[PDB]
Amino acid sequence: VHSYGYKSGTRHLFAKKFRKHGAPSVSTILTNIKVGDYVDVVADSAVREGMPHKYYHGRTGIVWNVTPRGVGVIINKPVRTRTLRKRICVRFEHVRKSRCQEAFKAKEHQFQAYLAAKKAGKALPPLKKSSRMGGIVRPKNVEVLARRVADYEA
Amino acid sequence: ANPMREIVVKKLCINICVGESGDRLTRASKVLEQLCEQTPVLSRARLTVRTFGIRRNEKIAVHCTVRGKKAEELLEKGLKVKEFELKSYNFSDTGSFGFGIDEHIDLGIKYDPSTGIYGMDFYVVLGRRGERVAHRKRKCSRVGHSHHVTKEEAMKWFEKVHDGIIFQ
Amino acid sequence: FVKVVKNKAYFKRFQVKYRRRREGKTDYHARRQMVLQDKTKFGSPKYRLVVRITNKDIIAQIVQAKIVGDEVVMAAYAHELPAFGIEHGLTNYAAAYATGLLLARRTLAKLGIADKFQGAKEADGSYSAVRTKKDERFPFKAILDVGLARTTTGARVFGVLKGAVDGGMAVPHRPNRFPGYNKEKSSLDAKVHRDRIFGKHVAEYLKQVKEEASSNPVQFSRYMAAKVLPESIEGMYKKAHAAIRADPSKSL
RNA sequence: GAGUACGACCAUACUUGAGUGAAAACACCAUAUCCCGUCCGAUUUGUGAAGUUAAGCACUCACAGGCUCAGUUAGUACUGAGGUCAGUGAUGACUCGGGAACCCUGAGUGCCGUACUC
RNA sequence: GGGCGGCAUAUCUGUUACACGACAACGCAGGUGUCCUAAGGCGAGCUCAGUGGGAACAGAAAUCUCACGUAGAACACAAGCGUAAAAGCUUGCUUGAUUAACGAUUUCCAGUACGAAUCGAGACUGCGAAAGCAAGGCCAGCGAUCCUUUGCGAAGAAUA
RNA sequence: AUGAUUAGAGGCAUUGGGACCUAUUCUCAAACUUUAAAUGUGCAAACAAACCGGCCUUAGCCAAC
Ligand SMILES: [Mg+2]
Repeated sequence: VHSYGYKSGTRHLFAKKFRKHGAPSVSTILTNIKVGDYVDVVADSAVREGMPHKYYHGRTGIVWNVTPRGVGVIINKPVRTRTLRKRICVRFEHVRKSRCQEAFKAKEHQFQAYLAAKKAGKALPPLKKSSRMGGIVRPKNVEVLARRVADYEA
Repeated sequence: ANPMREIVVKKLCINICVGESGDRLTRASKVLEQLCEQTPVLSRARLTVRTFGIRRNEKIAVHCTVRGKKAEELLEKGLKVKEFELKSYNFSDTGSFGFGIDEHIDLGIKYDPSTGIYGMDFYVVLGRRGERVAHRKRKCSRVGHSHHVTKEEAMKWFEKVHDGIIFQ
Repeated sequence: FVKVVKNKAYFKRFQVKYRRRREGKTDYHARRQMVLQDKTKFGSPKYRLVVRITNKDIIAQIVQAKIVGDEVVMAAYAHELPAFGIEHGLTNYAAAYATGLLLARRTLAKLGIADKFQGAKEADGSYSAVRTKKDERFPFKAILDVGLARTTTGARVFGVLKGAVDGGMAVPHRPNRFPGYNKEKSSLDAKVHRDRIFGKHVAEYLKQVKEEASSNPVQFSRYMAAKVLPESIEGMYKKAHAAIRADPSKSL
């Protein structure tokens, strides 16, 4: 892009959303990051300090390092024929905790909800039947799809 | 109506706008200590205007904010030179007014042979008590639109305390 | 005429501040740094000594920041000092020290860490050099949050400071903004600070009010309406620190 | 049913203009001997408690501006795959899928947390 | 084509560039080899640009005062980001622009060096009541072997 | 909002030989944007792993455990 510095082509990318400006919030400071957790690097201008490079902005990986104001995070970057694991280190405002495994911890805890209702009790929520089966249709309203003459005059 | 809405004098502003670089101005800071009797503060210029002979950041004025008991005793001092007659356009719509004397020795100041003559400005600021809510560190808010002193409200205050001749 | 600043375009692109910034209650630039702790301290409890001095009340409370909202651990007020023998001051420097003592006694009894960590049973003005882990058993550590008050050398948010310090709580501080501290000599004076711990500076001015309003014919009206006297102001606090330090859970 | 202190989201909370406000509290307010800081006790600091809800704050009300949320615009614009499609071309339709935006219209106009209190 | 011209020869922001990243042309629009003992560090106080009402001489413009003012100002510089009890302005003390055990990393990439940068730990500190912030002024502003040259390896102990 | 860009409507005192203000309007933007696709792009989807209740250890953290 005629210059190959660190923040190049980051005009719209390191900007802030409309009426979403300002310094980071208190629930970002209090959000405690632990080693081994999936975080989600999103660079926060209005910090401008310890930002990731522009490549690591939609990305999400595993924390391997926690320092007093820093998070190391292992992020996969494909180079030529291989996907090597980049260990970047950012400030703590440039990471969000990742909800990537939210739908897996949900059906995991549903497998301790079930097996706590089968071995001891018997009460279960019923299994859901498919809407793709062949039922009967009771027509409560019928129309006629016919392409009237007055559909063209617009 | 309500005794909290008594229009008082908030401040009084004794502006001198010497214009010179500071030769005559150092006896213009002394002419105001024989007035209000607290330390004057200086004032430099914003830009450099060539026709006026003034450059940037050179001390070009002397002003003082005086409050309290001398805020009252320097309108009775200061409106003798007006004979209690100052116009209707001397009043602002924010509630305050002002007037400019032409020579200070017609107040009752003994004329020193070192300090010369000086004309001044006397811009008062009228307000009601409760103006603190616009000047606070914590819980700073605005004064509502019934409690501002108006132009028509500063008419009658000048005609019921000190004077009574606007003479439009 | 005059161009309107507040166009509909002004309102369409206006970004309002935080609610407690519009209201003028929070310095979020200091709120952020007070709440900030090391990320290696994985959510350890960090407590603020929130002191807020209104026109008629001193509010001292130990507060832990949460994402759902700050979690007040044992507040303490100055209007409940009449349960202890102080009917009169309640917004002076001598009731800042009592509210800080009554906070640091109710807080340690809340933890069970009282009868250890009591400290300075009779007060001086002298500096203590608080022992914290940044510097045996460690005292309970909270840091002092003045909010928006201007920290001047003699202010009453620093009377709650030595109230809490001489009550057994460990607040980190230097004695630079105590009243008996000299800027250019750089040496504390424990005489001048101890005098307004026990409200002596009220007593040389309650004396002038009862002496220059009896020869001449609203200041200290409810004290002159009372039977209260100078020389009975200073011992009124020393006895009232016994009522606090021995049983702090009492209130109105 | 409310206050105060700390608050989380940060306009459904803002802006303007009216209206109302039990208690208690906040708040204006009084003041300058000490602590302290100013051109100025204005702010600020201290020390107060005569006065008032005038103002702040709170709440309510606008064919209010804004904001928020659906709906419409509209299967429209645009676009992924296809053709020995059509058209001199510009470009357009069809086929298998995805599918907007402003204007406009309707709604309503903060919500949850801790400690202390009326 | 080569020559003249030029720099697309090291390098920075916007765009080309086709909503990750990467993408060419003597493609477009401008920068770079400097500058600063404060224009660095920090704390406190403050609010800017502009407009409107006002006040002797004093006008469109001198300075005082009030109101409104989401940044329309400023941040040495090209540009873009970002920023309002601040990152701007003023003031106060300061030297973290030092040292930093061969820690790890990012950008360019061959995942080499260089330049720039990030997250650390150690010494000694600065400002601050404190939490904190600070090892330059974010992000461009720079350079191998060989050779020259400077600094450090104070003296005083030690039957080794 | 910023950069362009036509035109009518009067606001009446805000002025000088359309300035100004308020609502609209015709028409646009590779280096403009409130909003925003289609196509893309990152991670997770149970066998060195997460899940559930004791123990040992640590000059890690916290006032303590
Ligand atoms: Mg040589």
